[PDB]
Amino acid sequence: RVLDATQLYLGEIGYSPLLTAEEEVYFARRALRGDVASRRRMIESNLRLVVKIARRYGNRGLALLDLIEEGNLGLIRAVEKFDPERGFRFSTYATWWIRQTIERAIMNQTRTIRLPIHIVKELNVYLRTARELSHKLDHEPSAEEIAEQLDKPVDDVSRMLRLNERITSVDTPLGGDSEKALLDILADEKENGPEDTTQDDDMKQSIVKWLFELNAKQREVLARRFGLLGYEAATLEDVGREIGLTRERVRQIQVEGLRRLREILQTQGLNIEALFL
Amino acid sequence: YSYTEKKRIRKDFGKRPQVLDVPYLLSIQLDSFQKFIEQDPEGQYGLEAAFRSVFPIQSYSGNSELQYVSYRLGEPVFDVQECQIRGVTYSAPLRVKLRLVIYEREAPEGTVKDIKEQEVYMGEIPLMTDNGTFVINGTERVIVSQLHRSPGVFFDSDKGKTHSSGKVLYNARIIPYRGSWLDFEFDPKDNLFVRIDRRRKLPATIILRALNYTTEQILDLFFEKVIFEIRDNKLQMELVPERLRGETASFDIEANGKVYVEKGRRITARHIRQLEKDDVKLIEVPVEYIAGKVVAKDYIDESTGELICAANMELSLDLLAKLSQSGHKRIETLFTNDLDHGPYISETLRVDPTNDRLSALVEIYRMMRPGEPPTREAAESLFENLFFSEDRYDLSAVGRMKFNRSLLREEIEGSGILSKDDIIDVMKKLIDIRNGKGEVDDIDHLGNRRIRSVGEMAENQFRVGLVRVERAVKERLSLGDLDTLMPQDMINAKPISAAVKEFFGSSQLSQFMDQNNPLSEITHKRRISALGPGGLTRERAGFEVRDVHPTHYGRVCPIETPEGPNIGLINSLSVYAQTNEYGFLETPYRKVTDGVVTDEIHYLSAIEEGNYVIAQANSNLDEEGHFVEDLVTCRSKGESSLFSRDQVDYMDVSTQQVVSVGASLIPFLEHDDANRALMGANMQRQAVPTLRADKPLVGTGMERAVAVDSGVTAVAKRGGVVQYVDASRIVIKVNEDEMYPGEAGIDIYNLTKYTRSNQNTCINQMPCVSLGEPVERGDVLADGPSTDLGELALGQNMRVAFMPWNGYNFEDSILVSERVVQEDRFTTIHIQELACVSRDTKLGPEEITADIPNVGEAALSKLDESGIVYIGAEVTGGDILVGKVTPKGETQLTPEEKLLRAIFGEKASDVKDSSLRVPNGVSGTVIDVQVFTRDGVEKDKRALEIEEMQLKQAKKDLSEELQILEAGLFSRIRAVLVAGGVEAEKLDKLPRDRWLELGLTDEEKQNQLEQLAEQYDELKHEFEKKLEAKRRKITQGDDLAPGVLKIVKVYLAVKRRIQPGDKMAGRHGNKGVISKINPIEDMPYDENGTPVDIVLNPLGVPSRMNIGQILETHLGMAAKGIGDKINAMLKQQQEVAKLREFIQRAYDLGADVRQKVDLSTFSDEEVMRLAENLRKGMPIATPVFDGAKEAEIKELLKLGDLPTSGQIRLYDGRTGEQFERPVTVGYMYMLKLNHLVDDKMHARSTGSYSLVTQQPLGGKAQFGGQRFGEMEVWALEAYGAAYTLQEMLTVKSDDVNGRTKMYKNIVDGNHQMEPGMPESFNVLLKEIRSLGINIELEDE
Amino acid sequence: VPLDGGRFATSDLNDLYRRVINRNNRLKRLLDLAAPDIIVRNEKRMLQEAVDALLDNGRRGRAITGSNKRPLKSLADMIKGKQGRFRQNLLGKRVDYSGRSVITVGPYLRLHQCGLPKKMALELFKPFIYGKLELRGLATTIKAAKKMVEREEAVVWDILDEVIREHPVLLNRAPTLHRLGIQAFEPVLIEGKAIQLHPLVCAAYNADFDGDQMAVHVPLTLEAQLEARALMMSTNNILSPANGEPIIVPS
Amino acid sequence: IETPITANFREGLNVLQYFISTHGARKGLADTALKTANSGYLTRRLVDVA
DNA sequence: TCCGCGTCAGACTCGTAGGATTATAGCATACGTG
DNA sequence: ACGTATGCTATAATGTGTGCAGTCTGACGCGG
Ligand SMILES: Nc1ccn([C@@H]2O[C@H](COP(=O)(O)OP(=O)(O)OP(=O)(O)O)[C@@H](O)[C@H]2O)c(=O)n1
Ligand SMILES: [Mg+2]
Ligand SMILES: [Mg+2]
Repeated sequence: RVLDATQLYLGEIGYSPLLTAEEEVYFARRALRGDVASRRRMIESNLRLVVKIARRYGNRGLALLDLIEEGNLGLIRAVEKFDPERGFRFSTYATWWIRQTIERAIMNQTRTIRLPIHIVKELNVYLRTARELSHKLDHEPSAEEIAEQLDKPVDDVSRMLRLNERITSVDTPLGGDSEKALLDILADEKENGPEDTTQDDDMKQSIVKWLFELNAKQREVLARRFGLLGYEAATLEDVGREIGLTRERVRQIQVEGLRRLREILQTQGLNIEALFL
Repeated sequence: YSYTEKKRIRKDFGKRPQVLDVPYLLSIQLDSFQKFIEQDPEGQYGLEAAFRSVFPIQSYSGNSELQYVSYRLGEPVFDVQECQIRGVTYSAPLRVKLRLVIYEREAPEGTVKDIKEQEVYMGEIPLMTDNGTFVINGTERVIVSQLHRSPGVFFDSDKGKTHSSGKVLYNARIIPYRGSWLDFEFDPKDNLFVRIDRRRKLPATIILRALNYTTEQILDLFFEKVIFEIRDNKLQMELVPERLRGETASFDIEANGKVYVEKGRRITARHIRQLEKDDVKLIEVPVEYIAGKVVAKDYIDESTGELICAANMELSLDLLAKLSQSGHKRIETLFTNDLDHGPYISETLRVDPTNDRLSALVEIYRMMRPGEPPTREAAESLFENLFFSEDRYDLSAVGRMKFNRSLLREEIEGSGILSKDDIIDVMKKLIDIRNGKGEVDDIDHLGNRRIRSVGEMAENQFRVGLVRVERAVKERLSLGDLDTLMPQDMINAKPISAAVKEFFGSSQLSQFMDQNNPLSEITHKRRISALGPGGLTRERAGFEVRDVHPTHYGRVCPIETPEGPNIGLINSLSVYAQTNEYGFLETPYRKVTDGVVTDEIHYLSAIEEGNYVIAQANSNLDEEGHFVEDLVTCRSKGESSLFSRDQVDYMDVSTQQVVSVGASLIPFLEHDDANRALMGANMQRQAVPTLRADKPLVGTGMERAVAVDSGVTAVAKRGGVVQYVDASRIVIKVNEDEMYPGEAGIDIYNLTKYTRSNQNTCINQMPCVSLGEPVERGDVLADGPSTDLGELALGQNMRVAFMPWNGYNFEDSILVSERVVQEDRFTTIHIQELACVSRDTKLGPEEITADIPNVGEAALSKLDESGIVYIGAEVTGGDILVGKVTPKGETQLTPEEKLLRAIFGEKASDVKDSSLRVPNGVSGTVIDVQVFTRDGVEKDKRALEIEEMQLKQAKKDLSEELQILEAGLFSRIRAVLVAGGVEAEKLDKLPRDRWLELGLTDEEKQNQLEQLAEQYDELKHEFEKKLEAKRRKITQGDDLAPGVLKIVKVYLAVKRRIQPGDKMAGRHGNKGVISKINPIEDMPYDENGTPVDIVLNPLGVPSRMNIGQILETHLGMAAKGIGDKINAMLKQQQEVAKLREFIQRAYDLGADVRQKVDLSTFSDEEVMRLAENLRKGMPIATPVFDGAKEAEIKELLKLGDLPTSGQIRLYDGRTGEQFERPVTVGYMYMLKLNHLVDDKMHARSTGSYSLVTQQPLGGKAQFGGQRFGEMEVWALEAYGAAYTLQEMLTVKSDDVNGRTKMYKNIVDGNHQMEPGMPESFNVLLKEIRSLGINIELEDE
Repeated sequence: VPLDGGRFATSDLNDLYRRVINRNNRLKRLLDLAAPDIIVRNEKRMLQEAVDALLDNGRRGRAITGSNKRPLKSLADMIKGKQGRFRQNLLGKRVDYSGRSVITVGPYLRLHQCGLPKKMALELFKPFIYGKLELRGLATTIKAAKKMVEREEAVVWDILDEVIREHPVLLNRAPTLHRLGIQAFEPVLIEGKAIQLHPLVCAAYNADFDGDQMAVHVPLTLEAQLEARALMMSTNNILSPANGEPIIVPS
Repeated sequence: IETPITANFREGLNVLQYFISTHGARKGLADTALKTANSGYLTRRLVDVA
């Protein structure tokens, strides 16, 4: 029989009212006053018109089935707000809706990184300006060549062209040979190998030994300021909250702790060795 | 002979004079693309075809239409020089003229209403170079010619679909160039079926009904007629004597007066002539004979008017009696035969559930569009659209040609659409083959495998651009306003541009040119593939395709194909092979006229090769006459045997036509196994050119042909004297005869100097000519990277000795002297290109300054203020080439870093570091740096210093152009002026700017002075706009990717030396790794003292069966022996006459040497320049199969005062005592393969980690550990080693806890197992849960 | 995740997910409108097409093709067959303390020995240098030891040389047919980018010195050092397990 | 092939003798690449059960 | 239960190489947070 | 006020199709 979701729906619309001028008015007049049956009919009837409008709006974002669904939603809003008393036809009024609802739904579900209409609307005019230029320049227009024709900012054009960049899939094969994808190459930003993990662990264990090698009143002031031992990273002035309660003596004692510690790094074998780092 | 040839002549051991000279090896690629751009006026080809095919396009209403007028190519925006550097396509503007014509609706056809006309751009097409390459995004790339099934008709049979029946089911299939497929196929019950697009199976009479054919007509077309007359009472029947042939007499066969055959007896050929000579026409028969016979046409009762019996119905006794009394005593029936004329359409109609034409178009429509209710038009439109519309269907020229000659037709050229005739004719020959006559075609025959080069493929992809525009034209025309809308508003230039760049990039045939060797370039351009789109697949590929087919002879090389899964599909073209005008291949053949082997040559197609008998090139000509021997070994019908003289029709032209270019360079191929020959030709393509191009002592002759045709060298367009020689360029003065009278006549050749290759190697062009040397037209002026005096120089020859050496040549392992390494002869060049990118991040823009945080003055020493390393600066891994800095965000300065940046200080600018530094390991010399900037943000100071040079160098270079062009232009006027008003010095008093002021008498030469005067001005005005183009393109800012602001590209110059791990080989597939570079003290040496260069293993020979290397060695030694004698006489400073006698005695030695070079013709000066190049060794040519034999080689060895054997008395270097017995020593031309160990070795302790699997990455490219696969795993399972495995599953791979924890434990010394459980499994749990499956880890 | 080139990249799952959510939310919208059933039917058929395409794309009908005319990789696909998690990202792994290089002959070596390049073993035994360095007191910390190694100073070679002695390394050749496809040796540092292998065990690997490469692996744990010396050592592996016959035989 | 190769590597093959040698050479090397997967797949099959 | 033909499952293991898309109007009040 | 989002336009128009079609041996699973 038929097992294609496409042809099944396309069959059921092929057995649905085809309304005349005065028929549309009769149903629409009752549809606004809520006849229930009437709203269902005008819709059922004009599903055929949605498909012919989605036959030119394809291969742009979603599939043909996806356009018909969102195109049907435009016909419904057209039925919610049609004027039967006006002598003008319905097929004319509904086309404005079905073309709009499709374009709009493509502008959202086409790009992975969601782009609102504002940035998109503008981008189109920049691209449609590129057409005119391209045909007469015979050269794909630059960010400048587009900015000179619109007399608009350079960064704007560039900023709008930076949002038009497409995205390749991580699982995409590499070079007419599905040997390795991009995931089998792309590194993990977050975790650096044990070498970098043990660097900080060993460097920060060496500091724990250097703070116990200093004075009791020199590590109690230096540590709690930087937030090394304490809970919050305070400043010269804020160390006064604890017991110091000083501004001059905190600054003399901070630097006194660091000067004795600079000699501890010159003797252990760092100083200028660990200065490049 | 020529001058460049006089410098060094190659001794040719050929004995089969070349009647056909080797062609330009790059014929296909250049001629193909030439067709594509070629604007043919009528005979549409390439673009002209694409437009006339699609256009004219008309609206969906049909009131408005767009019509193609004419197109053109503008000169390239950026030329090759520029394109290669910037990094954008070398393409030309496409300007096509369109015409928008609109009709009147109520009026008939008001064609003259608004004939709008304008010119429109759409897409820029990559042009082809003179080398047959396409410059795509600054890469010379090559498009490989495709090999696919030729359109038309084809008969096949699955030798046992159902081995249940084991019945050979025959099938036919119409393959178009564009359109739907049309197949016919039998079944176990011999019912003919038709499957359009190999969709549903439909009875084969349903398609005939669709072509309006009644049951009667169908039968009348296939089956013959058997006439039955019912005279009075006796039933009678027409007999063609040749019918009851090979059958049995089921009844008593008796005539006007005689019983011929008895019941149950076989009717033999005697009985058939017995009846045929008696002229028997009518025979009385029984009524039981018709029971079974099928009635042909319909038979209505004359009386009632009803069908007594419909057409195609098996008769019976009662039906026949019903027909006899109806009033029909003339019945027609089918001539059914289970052996010859088979009843198939008959039994098929009984299955066929259709009725008339209109109902036949229904099931055809219900097959392809199932579910849509059918109408009269929808069913008719579909079927008419399939194989019967000028739009959907197109067999093409080749399609109709093969289709016709497959049906043994009348026409070569006909219609693109299938006619009714065509279909039934195809069903007819399918049924012919089923009967017995007719043979099936096979796909492996090259008569069915057509070649499709680039130009035809560029045409195809250009059509899809036009097809995708067709959509936008029609829809915009109908609903859009007629007047306002202009034709370019409806055209889009992107769909064409995108569809063509799709081909010039993503396609499998468009791949990066393999240019690490002249042989690689020329053999990769002569590559032909069956893969990619519209071809085959490793997954789909069988064996019989791959297998060498006797059609390959002369057309395709038997020994040229990768040994990789793409083995039999990829193949190089043969030497003298060429494409048929239609598509198939064709090979040269010497015609034999009345026994006389005429020099007239005919390129026989793959089809006509089978027809004539073809003698081999082994056969002996009688010096203008015929075959010396009466019997000649020849070949035909794809088989080989001896034939007489008159029977021979054609002969192989040369002895090298069977093989390709790759194989034509292998000497003594004849003494080499095809398996090792293949590998040898495959590795010869991988031969990285050396520092100093060394000529091959043991060549074939094809050497020069390759080097020259490769387009890597610079050959003279016009002969004359080299006015100026230079490392960068060459200036040659043209002779009077060749020089044009209009222009000056001084050619300019700016030689390509050291720059990068696609494989990251050296490309140089050194002048092979001396200052002020007389050069002939078409002579090599500058040599390439792997060429020497025009001849190909891939690797280097050296004294080799075959013997074991303390296992340092174990399994083909190589033992090379340090003396080879001292001469730096196998030392190679590797120009590596690195880049530095300034991007625009979310935080802010990056720049390029010397200001880099956390750095030593030592790093910024080689940089300038701008932040780019100086030209000529040596660099090493860790040193920074180009200083870059990016913005630093919200960066969490960790407490331990805030304190460390507060102690030592240097509060690094809120600007991150990412300077381009030499990669860890690499070290060489910066030879140049190029800066690309967006047209905007202000530049670096070094970028201005480089602009200074480009400009002032271009101003000088153009000054030099107009200067030397002036001198050559007045040089003419000076000679013209003397003719007439003869005055020497008095004319040369005042300067040369007042020479156009002087004239001559009313004469042709007065018109000449006016030409040169106004052409001097033409160059004077041209010089300014030539300066404008240079100046602007230097000031011009280069378009970059979005986000990028500017880039700095660095060129290094790494010079890697040979070392253990380097892979080298001969050209006989003899591979090997260098194991040890032996000391000069330890190398074996002859009695005389000179040591050996390489020591090869003799056991890499018998098993290999590639004895060609040993002959290469023997001849190389003999050749060198002769050079050693000439070297000695030139050192001794002897005489011209003494060298002349010896060298004449050398060139003339072979049995019938092809070249007979007299030295009495050579002048004294020409002899000494020759001997000086012969001293390294007399270069010898051993044609592929017409090479030298032992008689010739051993005779040459006696001239060199070398041993007849080739084995020398060797002494061990380590010791000094002799080896127990002699060893073969000689000069073998070996190669340095691209597989160098510095580009291989890798190591890893801990590094990057994968993104989700959380195991390490892959490759030394990304610094990844070696993969331990399941096979590697089972190995440790077998051993029992459990931790060694668990260690390689967890801490070394995923286990995030384990890897870092174990690291800390190792530095502690405690190598302790600390497992957890790899991440990649934790992923697999959630991945199965995401599939809606409860997978939890159930505990103890 | 974003590329270095300002581009982004997404897995095909995200794309397949957006097909499911869009259609599911559109169904919520149409059930709000009380739309005719003919439309609701299409929406439900679509929703199922999307769900079925998310679980296993290429199965029920045509697999939903995406950008590069190729089919979207679904969920089931990452658990399916060779290219799945099992065979590719679990039973087989790329491994640390691993290096590979062109092999060449080692006719001077004994059976229990193999040439190992210095610069190779250098990087391979990186945490063992940092460890022996803190013991001698030459490095105070590990980033100090890191720089000592980087500068390739003379006295660091002698420490590297110390740890490697009495330390086995695994040498693998592809393909790994039988257990002998890996054998352990005592590394001998050699200046050169080539590995030097023992001629007699060449038979087990089927290693021809014509451009072969062999992967190196360092056994980290003491148990792995014992396992490598006890089970996987070349001397302890003579006869084939297939046939009680010596595979270690000259040629 | 009904007609084998008469010559050896010392005396040298003619043009066809080599053309003939190809047919056997390509098919022998085709079964080195393609037929290997069945044998290696057997190893895989055997292992899992054992 | 048996035969025919539809779908569905495999096809050895490690190393290297490089790139690019089309288009969704146009303008005026409605919804969310400093 | 700024960005996002929702809204409406009135000639008539009312059922899609597009695109690769020498794999192959072996094994079941629904009807017929
Ligand atoms: N496609 C390939 C090529 C090679 N190998 C491996 O490489 C080895 C050696 O291949 P090769 O050197 O070509 O074969 P040999 O038997 O050494 O023969 P030759 O004398 O031609 O070197 C094979 O046994 C095999 O382990 C492989 O597995 N798959
Ligand atoms: Mg090998
Ligand atoms: Mg080998």
